[PDB]
Amino acid sequence: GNPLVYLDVDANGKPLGRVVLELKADVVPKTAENFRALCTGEKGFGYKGSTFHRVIPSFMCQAGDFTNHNGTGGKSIYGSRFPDENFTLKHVGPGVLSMANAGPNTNGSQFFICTIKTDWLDGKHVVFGHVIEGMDVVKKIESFGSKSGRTSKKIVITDCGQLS
Ligand SMILES: CCOC(=O)CNC(=O)NCc1cccc(-c2ccncc2N)c1
Ligand SMILES: [K+]
Repeated sequence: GNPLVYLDVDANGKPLGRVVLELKADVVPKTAENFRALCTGEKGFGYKGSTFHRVIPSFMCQAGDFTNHNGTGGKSIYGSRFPDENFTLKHVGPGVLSMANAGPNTNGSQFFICTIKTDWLDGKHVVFGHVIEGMDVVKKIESFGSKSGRTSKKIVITDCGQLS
């Protein structure tokens, strides 16, 4: 079935705990597979050692720019970008896992975890999973954000991978 993956996150080198995510390979197989492989690092690149670079309280926590660490970089396992797979899954509340983008058909590696319902993003960002465990960890990350998106501590995915 659907991959279960994890992200172990610290703040200025101090551990905050584990976020566990289900990836909806049953609905968005290509988008799910991208994220799964970037978690395991099996392609020779991925999320381990990269940051949450944009975190906005009462909105979302954004990560996945593992090349430039600021929203301008990242890439997929397929190439620099890939199409919007479908918009079947909606931004229904906190804990939704969704692709960041720069417009239609610009998915790379950047993603976000929602800390509120973000339904104004429906049909524009490809939702591909949700938090199974560690919404308290997400809330810790959210606490180091700001209204600008800048983080007040360096928030690092110290490890990541696939549980099943
Ligand atoms: C709530 C989520 O909000 C957003 O998605 C706001 N947008 C955003 O953060 N865009 C940066 C970005 C996001 C994703 C991919 C790129 C990209 C960069 C350079 N070359 C190719 C690319 N595919 C850039
Ligand atoms: K706002």
